[PDB]
Amino acid sequence: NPIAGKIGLVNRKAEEWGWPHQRPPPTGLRRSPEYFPFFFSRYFPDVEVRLVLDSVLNNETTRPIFHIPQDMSKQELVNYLKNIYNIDNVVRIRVRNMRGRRFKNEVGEIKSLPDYKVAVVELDSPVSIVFKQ
Amino acid sequence: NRTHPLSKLRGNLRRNPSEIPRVLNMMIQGVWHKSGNKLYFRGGKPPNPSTHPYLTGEPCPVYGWK
Amino acid sequence: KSQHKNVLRKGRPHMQKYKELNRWQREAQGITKWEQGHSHRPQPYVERFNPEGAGLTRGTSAYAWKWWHTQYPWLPNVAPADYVPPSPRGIRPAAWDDEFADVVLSMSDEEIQSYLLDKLTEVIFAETQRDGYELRRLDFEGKPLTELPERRIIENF
Amino acid sequence: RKALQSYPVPPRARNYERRWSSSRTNPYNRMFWRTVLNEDFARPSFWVSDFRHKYLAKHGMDYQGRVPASPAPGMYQGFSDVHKILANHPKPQRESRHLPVMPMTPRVVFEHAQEKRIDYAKKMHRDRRLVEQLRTHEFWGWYMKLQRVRGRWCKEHGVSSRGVYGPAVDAAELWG
Amino acid sequence: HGKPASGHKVRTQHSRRWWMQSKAHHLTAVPHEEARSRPHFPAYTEDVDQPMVVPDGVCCFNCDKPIDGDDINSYVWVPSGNARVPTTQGYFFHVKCFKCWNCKYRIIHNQFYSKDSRAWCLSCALGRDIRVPTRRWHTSYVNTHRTGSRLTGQFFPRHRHQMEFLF
Amino acid sequence: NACHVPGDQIFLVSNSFTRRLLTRTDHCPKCDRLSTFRFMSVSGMVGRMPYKPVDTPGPSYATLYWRKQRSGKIASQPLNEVCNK
Amino acid sequence: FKQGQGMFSHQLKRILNKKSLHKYNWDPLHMYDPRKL
Amino acid sequence: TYSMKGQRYPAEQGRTSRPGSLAASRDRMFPLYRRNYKLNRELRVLDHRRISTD
Amino acid sequence: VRSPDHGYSQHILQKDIWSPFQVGANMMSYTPLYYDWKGFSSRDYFGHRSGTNPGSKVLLGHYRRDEVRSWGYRIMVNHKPQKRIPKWLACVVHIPRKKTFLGFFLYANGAYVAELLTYKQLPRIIYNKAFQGCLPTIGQTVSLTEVTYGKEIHSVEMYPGHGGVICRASGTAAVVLRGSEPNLVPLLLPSKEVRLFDNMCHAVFGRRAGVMYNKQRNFSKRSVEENMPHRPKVHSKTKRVSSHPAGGGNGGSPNLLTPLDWRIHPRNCVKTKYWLSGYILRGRQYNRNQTVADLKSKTYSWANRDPVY
Amino acid sequence: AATPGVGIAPETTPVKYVPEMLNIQNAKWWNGRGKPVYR
RNA sequence: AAUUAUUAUUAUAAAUAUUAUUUUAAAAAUAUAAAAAUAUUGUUAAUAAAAUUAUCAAGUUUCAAAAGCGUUUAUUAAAUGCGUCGGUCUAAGUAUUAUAUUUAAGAUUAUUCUUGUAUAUAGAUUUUUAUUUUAAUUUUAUUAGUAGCAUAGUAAUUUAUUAACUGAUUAUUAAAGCGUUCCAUAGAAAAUUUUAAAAUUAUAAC
Ligand SMILES: [Zn+2]
Ligand SMILES: [Zn+2]
Ligand SMILES: [Zn+2]
Repeated sequence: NPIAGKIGLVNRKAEEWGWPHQRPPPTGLRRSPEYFPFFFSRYFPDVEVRLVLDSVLNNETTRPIFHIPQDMSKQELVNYLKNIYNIDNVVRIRVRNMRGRRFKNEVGEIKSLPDYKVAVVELDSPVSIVFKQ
Repeated sequence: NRTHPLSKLRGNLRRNPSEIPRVLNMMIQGVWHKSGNKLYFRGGKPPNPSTHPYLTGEPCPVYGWK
Repeated sequence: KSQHKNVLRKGRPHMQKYKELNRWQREAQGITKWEQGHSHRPQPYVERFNPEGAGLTRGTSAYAWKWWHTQYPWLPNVAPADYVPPSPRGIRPAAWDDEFADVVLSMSDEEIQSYLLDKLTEVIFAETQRDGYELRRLDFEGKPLTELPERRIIENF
Repeated sequence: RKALQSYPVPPRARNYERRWSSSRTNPYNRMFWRTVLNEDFARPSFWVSDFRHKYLAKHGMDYQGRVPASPAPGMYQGFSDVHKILANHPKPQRESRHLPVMPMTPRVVFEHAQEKRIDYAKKMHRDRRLVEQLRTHEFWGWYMKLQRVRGRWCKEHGVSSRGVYGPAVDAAELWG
Repeated sequence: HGKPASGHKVRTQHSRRWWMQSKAHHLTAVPHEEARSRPHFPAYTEDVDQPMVVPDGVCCFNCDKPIDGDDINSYVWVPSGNARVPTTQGYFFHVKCFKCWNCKYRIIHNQFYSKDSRAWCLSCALGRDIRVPTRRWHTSYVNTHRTGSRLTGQFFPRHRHQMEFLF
Repeated sequence: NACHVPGDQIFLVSNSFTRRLLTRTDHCPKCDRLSTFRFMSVSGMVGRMPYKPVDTPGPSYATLYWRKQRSGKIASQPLNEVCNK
Repeated sequence: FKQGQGMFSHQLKRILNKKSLHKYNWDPLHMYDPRKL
Repeated sequence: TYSMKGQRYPAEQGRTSRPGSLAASRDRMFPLYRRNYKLNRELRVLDHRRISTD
Repeated sequence: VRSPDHGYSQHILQKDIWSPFQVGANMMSYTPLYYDWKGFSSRDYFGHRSGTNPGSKVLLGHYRRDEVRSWGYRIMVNHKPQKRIPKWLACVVHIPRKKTFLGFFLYANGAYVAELLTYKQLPRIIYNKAFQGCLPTIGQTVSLTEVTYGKEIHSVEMYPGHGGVICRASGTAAVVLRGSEPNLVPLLLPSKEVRLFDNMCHAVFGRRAGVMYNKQRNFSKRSVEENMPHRPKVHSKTKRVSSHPAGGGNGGSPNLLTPLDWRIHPRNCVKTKYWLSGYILRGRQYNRNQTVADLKSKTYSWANRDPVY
Repeated sequence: AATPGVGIAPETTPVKYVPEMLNIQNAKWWNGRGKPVYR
């Protein structure tokens, strides 16, 4: 829904700064990378790059598949694996966008999970996982 | 092209009441370019302009993006 | 006609047009349907224009594909919108020099426009006209009644 | 009904009207004879038919020669959708001397998208018969193995394959 | 005075003045009034008199590169009735060499003008100058391997051919 | 009633092989290989039409002139036989 | 033969009831700029 | 195979994870019907490369 | 050349005016002279195809359509020739829809732009130069002072220096009338109404052009009537009596007494002169019945203008 | 396409026919969109 | 299009895939017709523009009435359309022009006379007819006339048919056609003559 709702702004303030009680931070600070949600981001990112194992299991793969939040572009997924998981060999990333899984819970409401973003990275030297039974 | 607050770059994801009539016609209609290929929306799952990664830069002819 | 085959429809279907969106923009704004306050007229298109049309007043060739077919001839000349007024600054041409500047600057900008018109009527009807054509009406015998051309012939020259 | 200005190229078949006229196909071969036969029919396409009015003025003559096609670089620079104030030619160029390049209008790119999907179609057909001329080509080559192995077997087992009778009904070369 | 004197043009394809204006004047003998009428041409021109095969010394008129013998429909074989001069049979063109040589676009409505052994577009070859079409520029709409040219030319009785009823 | 890359043949087609009618695959004897044939013209029917004589459709004025060349003027060779054995 | 009975015509009749943001943008004093006084 | 408008049967589409059967995707039951979008693009679509002019 | 204008007559009725000398279409569309613009059809403010409100002179004739074709030949016209700089008629172009002839003049200081082409003009000749006389040469653009009584002039300008407005149509001519006024010259406009033109006004000497338009131009072909495309002009007496008072009647009703388009156009009633200029001397009504010649006899002064209208 | 229903008055007298001229009832609770402006 | 329905959604391109949804032992009607001697309109309001065909799917002719070829919700002397003509317009468009109409092109001609609207008008009404509008009741001259012509009628004569409520011809006072009349007239709707496959009567004939 593109249409902006009134409440959604108000609910944004009350957590950004205690809205009815604490006066706002001056508009200069809000336009700055030192504003807390821009500071809680530049230093404490919040991302869920979950790895699918069904493609990286006992079968060797050069193309392990991930899921990354819808708003992680390609060159960020590089930066991510590079600086957080030491992965240094990514020549091409291949990115879809998938409607989050949907289903009917036993009650009956259609409980649709959040949506994600398949990003089939392509490492140089293939990777694998062992599973001893 | 959604854009980051700090980024001086300007994107056309407006939500003013005067601009949502065209921002839906991008998400549900999509664009049929006069070259024959359907643009931004061509298939089933309509994009979510507000969950796009931010506009990083204008395109160039020689490379892709400055 | 008793047979409506109704197969001549169905070909090249129209766009969906989602008229709920304009129905919404009305309410998501103070205005009603734009009651005949405008009601409309067909706006022009960029194709039917002809830039470089030797009309257009030469300032507007993109502002003027709109505005009508019956108005853009009159669209006034204004400025490049960056041209600043003629400014009485002190930059004199590189080699015009003083003596000439001291004399010319004495003449004001009606004392110089007047001199220029006389000289130009003198430059035309001079080497330019006496060289081939004639620019002053002649009498019974064919003698040039007036000395120099009449002020209109010069204007449109 | 899907205004023609939307189609990349205006549509090939153009349906009209005429309650009392029922035929899908536009009558070409009549729109062709006029136009080829009559020079005037199609607007001069300014440039190739300008360049007079600019030779006559500067040379005092009729040009009296074939006018160059491909409008000179620098002509029709303010125009945007020329396509009529020209033939369907491209907007000529800048006023430069760089090698001619098609200004990739949305139209030119579409034509590229045809001459690749023409080569695509003629290629999916060209090699159906190339494999069809293996299947049937090799089915026959194999079928003759069958009539050979049947040919060999039908001699030792003596099944003449010519009825209940002996060859003495054949040798007459009657029906019997 | 039957009244509705303005009418529908109800006859017309039910006349004998029509039956003579519907015929085709093709390259056959078929004296007249015996050629086909509605489609204007008979299907399956039988040509047992002369086999009508593609030759071996065959080459593109416009391009001159040798043409695949017969295994393909990449060539537009225009047998202009009995031609002989362009080749043993009629002009030959690969589908992509079928453009106007002088203006280099397609041959609109496929009527070309053989200018000194290089097919020229009729309009350019005629002196006219409108030099770009709308639909497809550098490739004609033509059919391949005579399949578009078999609407005309040399139906079965191409001559007297009275060997039939004579003894 | 069927030709070739360069030659001809003749055959009456049934209902069962109506698919292979337009263009066949066959051993072209003016060659030694199977080569695709075409359908230069009709030469009759494979059976009777109801209430009609033996030659209901009739071969053609055309396929007859093909026959009158094959059998036709054999006067080059009534020698070596005429119809006998 | 209408068109578009599908879901996009089933949302665009339900999500557009969402009341857009309102801000009383009061009239701009163009000709009488107040801060240049 | 190619990115063409087409009509699929619904069982062919494969069902959600049912109580009786796992999620049977349209691929793992019909492998040779997975579209090959390399083979599409290589053949059917116009590459930026072929018209890059500047 | 025989008769620089011909009634070419392709079909025995279809008579279009070909002129030998007419430039071929190729040498017609000139770039910086070609204007294009949708013409509004008859739609005026709020679409609403409609004429003009009774009192106004801005025409949106109800029955108008396809005024600017879009790939029809449309070059703009000068209407302001310059006084005595020689011309040079380069070609003579003939546009059917704007029935006017118009030929391209070089005008001797490079200006390949001038159009209105006076009758008996030949191409590739110099025109604006005077002979021994004052300026009595066909094509010479003459101030109204330089003309004498009784000789035709065309493209007369109504207000001096404001471009030629009167007598632009083919074969037309404003005849001088030898008035008595101090600094004004009365011209017998073709509408048989005389007008005190300022003598300093500029007119082009001669007839106008393309004689044999007055008649002898008759299309009578469905394709060829696209020189003048206009909307259908329905009967006013088959118009759904709810709509138009003349209507119905079970047969051919002749029509109502007082004819009316939608408001009124009774046959000679609606005369719609509302403002007469200070120059006007006798409107077309004051002369409609006399003759062409008797109006050429008198001398015209301010006392001839009738104090009441 | 639209209609004011009032009919454009002369450019000099911009308002003829207020809806009150007809004894109209336009309570906000009666027909909804009612309440006039000249008020 | 209420559907997994009549249903190639024709923007394109291409041309040999052994691509793959249709119950079943009967005669009535009926949808329907392969086949087949005579007869050729006697059927009927009226035969003839009436599916496909390898037996290759086409009636010819005369007369009378009838314009343009476009265009229409009960589909045409409907309404368009060119020309001529009437009126209007020289401070928004070129008075051999564009508005606003009436007609209809082509070819002959376009008659007699005015009580009202309009114009002009003079404080207004009331008065008032250069042109225009509408009118002519004995306008009725030209012209065609039993005609889409208020009844009278199947008009009276002539043909034509074995039989002429047909149709055409002559003239001719037509209940009150009439100069925008009349002629000329092509595919239409009639009337003949004539030929002819639809299973037209006879006639029933899977
Ligand atoms: Zn070739
Ligand atoms: Zn060419
Ligand atoms: Zn062979």
